[PDB]
Amino acid sequence: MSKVYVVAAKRSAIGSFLGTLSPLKPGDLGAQIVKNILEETKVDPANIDEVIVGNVLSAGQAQGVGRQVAIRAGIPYEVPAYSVNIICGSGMKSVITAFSNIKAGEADLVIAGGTESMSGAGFILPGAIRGGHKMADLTMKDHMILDALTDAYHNIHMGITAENIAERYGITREEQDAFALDSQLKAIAAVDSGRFKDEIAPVVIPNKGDIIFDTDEYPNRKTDAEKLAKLKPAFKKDGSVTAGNASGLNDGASFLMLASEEAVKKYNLKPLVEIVATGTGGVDPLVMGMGPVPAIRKAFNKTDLKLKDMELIELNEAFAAQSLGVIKELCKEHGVTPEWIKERTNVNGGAIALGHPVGASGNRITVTLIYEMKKRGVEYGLASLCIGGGMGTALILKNVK
Amino acid sequence: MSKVYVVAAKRSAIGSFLGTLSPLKPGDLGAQIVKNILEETKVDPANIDEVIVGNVLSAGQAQGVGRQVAIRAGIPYEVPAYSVNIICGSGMKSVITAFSNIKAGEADLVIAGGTESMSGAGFILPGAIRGGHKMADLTMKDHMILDALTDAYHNIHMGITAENIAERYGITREEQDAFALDSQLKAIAAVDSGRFKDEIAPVVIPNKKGDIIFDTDEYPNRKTDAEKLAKLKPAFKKDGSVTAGNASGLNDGASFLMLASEEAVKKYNLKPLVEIVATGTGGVDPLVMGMGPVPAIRKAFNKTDLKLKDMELIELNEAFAAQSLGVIKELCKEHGVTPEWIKERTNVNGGAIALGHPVGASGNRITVTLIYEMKKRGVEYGLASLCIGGGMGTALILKNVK
Amino acid sequence: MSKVYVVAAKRSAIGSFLGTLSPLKPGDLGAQIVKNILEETKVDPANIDEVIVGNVLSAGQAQGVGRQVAIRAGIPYEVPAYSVNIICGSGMKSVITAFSNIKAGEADLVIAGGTESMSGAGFILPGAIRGGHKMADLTMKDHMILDALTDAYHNIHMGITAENIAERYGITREEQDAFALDSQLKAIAAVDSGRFKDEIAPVVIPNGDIIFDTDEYPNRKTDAEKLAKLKPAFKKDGSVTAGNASGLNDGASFLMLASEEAVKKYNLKPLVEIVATGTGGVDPLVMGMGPVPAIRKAFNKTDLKLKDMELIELNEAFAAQSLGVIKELCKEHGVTPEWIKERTNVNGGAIALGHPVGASGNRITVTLIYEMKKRGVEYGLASLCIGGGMGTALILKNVK
Amino acid sequence: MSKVYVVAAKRSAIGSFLGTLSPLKPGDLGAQIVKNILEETKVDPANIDEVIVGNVLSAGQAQGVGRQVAIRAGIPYEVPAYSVNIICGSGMKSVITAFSNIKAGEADLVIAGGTESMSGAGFILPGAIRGGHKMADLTMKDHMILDALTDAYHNIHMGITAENIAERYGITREEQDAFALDSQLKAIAAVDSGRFKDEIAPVVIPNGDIIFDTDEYPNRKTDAEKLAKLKPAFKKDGSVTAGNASGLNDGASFLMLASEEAVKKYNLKPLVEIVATGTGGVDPLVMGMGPVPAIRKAFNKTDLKLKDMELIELNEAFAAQSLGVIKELCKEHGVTPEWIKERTNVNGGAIALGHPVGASGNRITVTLIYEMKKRGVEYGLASLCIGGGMGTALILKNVK
Repeated sequence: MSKVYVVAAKRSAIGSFLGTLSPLKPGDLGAQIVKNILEETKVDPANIDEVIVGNVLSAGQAQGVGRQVAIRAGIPYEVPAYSVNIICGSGMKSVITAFSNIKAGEADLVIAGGTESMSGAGFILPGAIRGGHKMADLTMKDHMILDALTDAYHNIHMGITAENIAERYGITREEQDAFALDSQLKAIAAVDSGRFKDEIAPVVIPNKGDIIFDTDEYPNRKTDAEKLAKLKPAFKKDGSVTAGNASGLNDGASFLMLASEEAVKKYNLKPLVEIVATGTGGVDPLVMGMGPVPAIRKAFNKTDLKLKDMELIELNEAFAAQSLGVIKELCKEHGVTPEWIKERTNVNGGAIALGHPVGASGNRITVTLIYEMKKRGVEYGLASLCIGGGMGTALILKNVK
Repeated sequence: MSKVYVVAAKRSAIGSFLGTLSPLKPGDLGAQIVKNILEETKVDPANIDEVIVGNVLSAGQAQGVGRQVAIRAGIPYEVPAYSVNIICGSGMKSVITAFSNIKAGEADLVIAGGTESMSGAGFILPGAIRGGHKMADLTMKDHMILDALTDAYHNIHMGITAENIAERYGITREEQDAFALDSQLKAIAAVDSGRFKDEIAPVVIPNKKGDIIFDTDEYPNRKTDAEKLAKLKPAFKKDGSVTAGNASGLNDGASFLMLASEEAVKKYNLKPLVEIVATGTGGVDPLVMGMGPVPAIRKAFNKTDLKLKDMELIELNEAFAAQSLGVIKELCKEHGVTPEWIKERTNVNGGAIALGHPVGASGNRITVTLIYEMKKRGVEYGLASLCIGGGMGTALILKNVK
Repeated sequence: MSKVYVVAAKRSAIGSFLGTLSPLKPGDLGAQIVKNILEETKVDPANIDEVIVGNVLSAGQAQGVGRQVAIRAGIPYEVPAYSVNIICGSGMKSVITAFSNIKAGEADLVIAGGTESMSGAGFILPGAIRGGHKMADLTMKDHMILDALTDAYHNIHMGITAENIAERYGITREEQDAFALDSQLKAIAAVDSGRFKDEIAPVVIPNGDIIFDTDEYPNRKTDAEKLAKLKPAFKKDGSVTAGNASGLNDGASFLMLASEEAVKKYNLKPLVEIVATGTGGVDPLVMGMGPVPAIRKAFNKTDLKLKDMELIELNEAFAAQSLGVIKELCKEHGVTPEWIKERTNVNGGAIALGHPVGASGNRITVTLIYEMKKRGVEYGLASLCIGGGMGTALILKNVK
Repeated sequence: MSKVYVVAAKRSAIGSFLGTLSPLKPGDLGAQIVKNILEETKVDPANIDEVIVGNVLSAGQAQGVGRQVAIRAGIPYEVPAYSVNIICGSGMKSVITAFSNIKAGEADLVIAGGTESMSGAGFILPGAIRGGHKMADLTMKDHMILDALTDAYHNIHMGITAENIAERYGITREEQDAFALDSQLKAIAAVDSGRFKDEIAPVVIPNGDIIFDTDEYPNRKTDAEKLAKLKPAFKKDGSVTAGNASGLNDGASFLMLASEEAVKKYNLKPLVEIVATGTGGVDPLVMGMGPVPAIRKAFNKTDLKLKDMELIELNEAFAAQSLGVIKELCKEHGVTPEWIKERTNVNGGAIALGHPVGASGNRITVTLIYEMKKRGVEYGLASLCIGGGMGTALILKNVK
């Protein structure tokens, strides 16, 4: 069984809701990132075995967002391409599946990622109209809210599951806003210092003049502890989750190229990192934010590594309440202190500041981890995120000098 | 690496467009079939590693149709479940990924299938109105037609890709209606003899009188014949050869396999029905999507010491008579078999023209139909494959576990 | 000032909701009725001064349903035609305006009526989306329910105003259901004895074409027990049901009105003379009471009393509403319930026949006129309540 | 018969499309103008006989825009109120009907105007959906474009009917753009000199509250060469552009009309007298010529000629439309184009000021009345073209 190497890694900068990326369909945005990876590695696209594309909001795009990403990037028709939907983890699950395909000898060279345009998601008139609607109010559902953000069993916003974690673990409003403010500060330092320059592929928004988008635009440079504390609850009366301590609604795409040992040698691709192990876990949908805890457990149990071996960590910031609850549980289970976790986690900022384009985030945070691993020269890094419906995914990565 | 066994296989009967299954959401429909598999095999759901569910039309269902299938089937929260969209091949790609996971040692016991309620698909107001729509008509797109049936590169219906194959490969209208009629006759024969009784899990639809039990494929057309088929008019192209009579229908349905490693079979005392020998995923020009089974079958066989001539039964999805005849013509040339040899063993209980084509589940559906006919006939090798919107195909090579 | 004469009167049969008239747009439906009136009177349409058309649910028809009625009936471009909306009174208010125009010498020959296709009314995405709709659900309003049936000041269905009348005036569920059953019986009797044959113009729905000529809403399979077992239609513990309220319906109705110079110059025998008109207002919360001030206003222009009426048409929007009106009218005008009952809605009413909102005001006038001619009575009164809290009324006098 | 006097006249400033008036519903906008009239005249609202309100885009407003105008202006329930739809003429036709009602002795005091929120008009899913829609795309029609701007017989935009007039009369692109520019200059002149101050009632938009009292549509950054470089807006190779056509606008406008008895009884001073009215019809394909039969029918009721008119308002639906009307009026009435243009639309017209469809026919009458008063002239004429091929006209006499 061949080791699995990451030989390329690029992401878009992340757009704000109705922001710079909002004109781009998800297939078109994703294709620009894959094309960037193709032009840099110079691999003949005909040698790719498959393209696997995380995508949640697929209504209105015509057949297969995933295949659109491949064809519009210049990958030939003979290379199959498709899409996967495990809500928030969709951009990491594509990688996990590519990992399995390479391990099982079913593939040697795979593009795996995710792409999401929450801006472009439309509104749904239910199919029950096909048989008729005699009278009264006709309600069209927001595709983004229902299909990416609404639990299918309790009909609650994901923000309610964040309140559930806050209430169950006693994570206070002030602790959530401290976490959120820190993530903003870390993101702004990373952006302004050029930290993201290597990992970001420029995206051109065709226009009256083409616009070039290359700098994350969601970080809030005009907030502070007092402003955060004065925000109103966003999801439930007298709740603690606000728009300031929750992640945003965003557009974005991100992809890896994964290669077997045979491919690395045959096509002279030099690995950035190795994927040591994967994990996918489930929890109660009502506290879906805790999904990283079984996911991380399953990934480590496939290795001789422990959480203490990780030197960098990316845990996606769906909600401050959710990440703090995850951190709290990770400490008890793995015998690390919260200060040890926090000092190495989301070191360049997280989704509260950078944004959460759902189908792409699981790949986004893996790209960010990879490039910071290389900069620091550390050996192991962990990436993981919670998933709507009560799941998580996780990747353990090892540096390849 | 472990062998990959099919230890369970069940499908719904296929519902007509706006027919018996139309009130059921795709996650509810799929869950009923997975729950049947769970009750028959008596496996503790907590020992399943993952549920992988093909599904194309996911709009308006709330988060993840895959997870809905698993949860509402009684599978614990700790078992992850999700969905895949490779259009028509979605119910077969899910098995192919389960096959990969087991070979890689990432999984031991997987439920993999697909579910699709074409009837319940809605209509899409585009997201550009979020920024405003100052004046003019506003068009809502049919979610079914656009997202399941419309090519994303040429903005043409799947039926137009059928015309392109009918033209390029010389498939006449008469040959298409012959294929279509024979498909009807074989399906009716299979339905009426009880041939599908083993493979179909009954589905309960809640109804005001009392609950409806649906267990009999309702799309086969018992009133058509050669002259009625010849009198139909072109459905997609002026002067074309493709009609509603020689094309598949719009349909609802679900279909699932349980896949097991060798450890799982021993640890859980599961009885393999068949073994999955190899898989194939191929690509072709979107303009001739129908030709997708050809590279996919080639890739599957290139992983084995088997040739197409080793197959005793074949299931090739009937997206369109023109598409299936075009595949047949090319398989014959490449693999050195006659058309007669193929047709005497392909879709022997009828195909999608008669039985229906619930897009995200057909890939799994035709595999369940293959498996049960292999058991009844006692043959060793069966092949299943189908084309895929956007120019792709998938294939499975199966071997009997007698 | 000229007297005002009704020289022609025709209505469509009334269709059920999504029923036989459902394919017809209101402009088209109204045009067939006006063209019937043109064919029978044989008046040159170029001699018509105006066409005035009641119509409530005008969304989605393109410019001016009233002008479509005239143009598609064969009335030349030079004859102006337009629409008026006073909700349920629209088909009578058009006649009342025609009466004004003739009295004032502004016109000599007018076609006035109304037309409504409740079946064809669609659903409304609100105009606020022009500026954008960032997120959350988007509700399209039912055009028919909102714009024909929903009060603009209290956001209640017209059914709630019927409940308000039942409460304030002590009108019981059983009284409502008795009134409703009687209306069904009289309507069925009238239909089946051919009493509406004279007034009804046949309508052709292109399809083979369908000829519609018989009111299809009356419920031939109901009775006191079934009506009593229905559940309230508009509020828990209420008395208004689908069975003692009118329905949702499609239909059109028209009259031709003429001066004295027109009657002479074109030799048209008046059916009746319009003696006086009335338009009244009440609280929108009890809109059904609207006929009470309208009837009072019409009579105060004459030396006539309510006791001089030999036939009455009071539209049956709801049994609660109609019984409430009857109670107040007996009081004000010194007549008994039994006296009103025996001469009011003698051929059935809207509970059985239906309520095509923009046309009913003309519809009940056409039914009154033809029963006046069969009975040879001198005076007939027509009136109906209006959404928003209004009523309209007409006093008619037979022409020997 | 009683004379008919205008005893009050007020209008909103006209809003741009999605501009300052866009948040106001048409009933609310109209009520604010009627309330201004009520507060200025200090008449007891209970003495009004009815309120008649032009309004075209009625969808999604709930029951009766006319009634909403009255109720929300503070007019009591007993005073009936309704709406009329003759497209572009609706705000003048309401007055014409008030004129008939007073003349006929059916009323003594009437509020008549129009109101339109083109910005607030929604989008229409068609009622055919009620019976089901098995598959394929679903189109929602723009309520504004279809029901106010689209011909019901040729399915063409009103801008196409302007092309037909320009082609049939040889009105050149350059002649149109000069008319348009002149209109902008006269409008800007009048706005900035305070000429409209008397006639405009301020409107409060609840967004701190906004006070809107200045016409915002006049284009102060256009000139001859910028107009010459605009693309055709309606047909390939055509002459009509966005710069020589009216705009999409919001606004309301009302008059109070009084009998001789009412003037005496309620101590009201007439501003002007309505001498005569006219309503005409023309071919829908050249609907913009509608003012020609309307004007002709109005003068033919009097001993006056077009030559007696000292001020004229003719609504500028399209420069092509208005030049064709002027060309035809000159031939029929024996006046020169120079004579007409020196006294027509002296404070600008709809190209610059905007065209709130249901209100414009009242708006141009309000603008005429106040300019009549400022100049002290005796006779003025207002007229406008109407979708579907009609016109309306009022002849006014100063009451000094």
